[PDB]
Amino acid sequence: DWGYDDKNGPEQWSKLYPIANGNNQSPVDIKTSETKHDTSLKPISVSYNPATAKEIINVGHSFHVNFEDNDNRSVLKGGPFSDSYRLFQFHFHWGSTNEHGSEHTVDGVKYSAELHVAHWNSAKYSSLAEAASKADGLAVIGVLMKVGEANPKLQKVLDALQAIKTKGKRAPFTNFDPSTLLPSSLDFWTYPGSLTHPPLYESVTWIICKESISVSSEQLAQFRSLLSNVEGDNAVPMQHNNRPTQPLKGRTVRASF
Ligand SMILES: Cc1ccc(CNC(=O)Nc2cc(S(N)(=O)=O)ccc2O)cc1
Ligand SMILES: [Zn+2]
Repeated sequence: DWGYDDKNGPEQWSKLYPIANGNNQSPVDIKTSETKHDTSLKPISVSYNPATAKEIINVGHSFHVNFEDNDNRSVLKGGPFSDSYRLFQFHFHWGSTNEHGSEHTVDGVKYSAELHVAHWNSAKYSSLAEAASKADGLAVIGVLMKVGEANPKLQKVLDALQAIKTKGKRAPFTNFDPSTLLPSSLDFWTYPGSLTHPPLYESVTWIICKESISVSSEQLAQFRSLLSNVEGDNAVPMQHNNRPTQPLKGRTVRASF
């Protein structure tokens, strides 16, 4: 099936997922001279309950931190939305070296990693599964991670990785509020786009923070030292999991600032 290597990677995805060549694909390069300031954009409001943190899982190409999503204890509001969106997961993307690793780029500049905080439209839909294929179904906050000082807010996450080293391993991950990972300013860009890996549904309203957060070279190494193989097999480090930027195809990136 799909991955990030030469044979199964982003350039091959269109063979089973033709939507890969769609008109609302993500990530994109944000050109700041081509952005349109939108006065109707409200501030982003996040209110997450640390009791909704559930589990951390090695999914082979990445790792996920999942949240209980049965009620509105943890929600995203404001920005371009009238609907309340329910938190379900966060995860990261990174690259082979510090030079690249973000999915979104800003004026052609690649960052070292990217944090995704993902939510589903619980005002309109009854489940993640229902919401996932709907144009207004998902909302994902993207935060660009710039290599520099060690980020202490990443500590619980990084400390958890030793228990989920190989594909399929999972462990409880509780009492964590991922708004602690967000930058202090929530000034943002927004555009209509997609999941950045299969099944690549054009169901995401992207909220990309203007301000980066930090990550050290050694914290990035921790991500890359996760293994994509199952326990007992030859070790295959998770070297990278970022998709190349995709054509805007006439979409407008709006700015809240
Ligand atoms: C069958 C079924 C596929 C998908 C989804 C919704 N999606 C996710 O639960 N996660 C996800 C996030 C991204 S991303 N990197 O854009 O945040 C890319 C691909 C994904 O599958 C629900 C059900
Ligand atoms: Zn992602």
